[PDB]
Amino acid sequence: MPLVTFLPHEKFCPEGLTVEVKPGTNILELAHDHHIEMESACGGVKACTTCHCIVRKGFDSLEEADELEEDMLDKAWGLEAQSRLGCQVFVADEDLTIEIPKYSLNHAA
Amino acid sequence: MPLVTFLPHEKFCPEGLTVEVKPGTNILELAHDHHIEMESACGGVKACTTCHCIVRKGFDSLEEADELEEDMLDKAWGLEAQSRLGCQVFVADEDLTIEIPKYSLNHAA
Ligand code: FES
Ligand code: FES
Ligand SMILES: [Cl-]
Ligand SMILES: [Cl-]
Ligand code: NA
Ligand code: NA
Repeated sequence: MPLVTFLPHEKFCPEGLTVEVKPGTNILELAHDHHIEMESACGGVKACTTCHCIVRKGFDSLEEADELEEDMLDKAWGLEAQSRLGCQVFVADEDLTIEIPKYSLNHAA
Repeated sequence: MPLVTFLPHEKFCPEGLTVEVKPGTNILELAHDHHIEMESACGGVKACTTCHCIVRKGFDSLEEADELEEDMLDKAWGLEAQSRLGCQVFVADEDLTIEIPKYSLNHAA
């Protein structure tokens, strides 16, 4: 059973979180299940950047981002080679380590 | 009568805004009066960074930031010499030009 690790984040998960999950688990859904309140402005349909995360371990196990996701990621703060939209990340067969970025696009409540 | 200029921002004010205002006008209040929906998470009491702005013209006309404001600004994305918390900016006797930052601390809705 793959482990997902959320790295510590001052706002969303100060102590971090490590959890065993089934293959096919959605990262955004998992975060919300554990009250890691990652924003999901567009409702998880690859139309914002608020669920931006960086998959620092296990990125290469994941299904490749589609064009819609890649186009949104081009707009994100702090884009990296392992950036993903959290709403589109589904755990496969390997452990993942997820960093939630410190910064994001400034937007209205 | 001083002019306040908000520089164009993709999310908050795509075309920018220039308005004549009375001395003593609060920048956050003014922005909201013109549906420039700058976030004000703490309710305008110098306890967050969501109203962060950069006063690119007229900064030196303003009352100096107090210690509470300076301590919050130390936490803001993209801190500059002319950074202020918008909720604490009151127009004095000179025109102001205000830039709303592109990025901010990533936080929950
Ligand atoms: S919640 Fe908008 S792209 Fe993920
Ligand atoms: S609204 Fe929180 S410091 Fe200005
Ligand atoms: Cl972003
Ligand atoms: Cl900020
Ligand atoms: Na904001
Ligand atoms: Na956010």
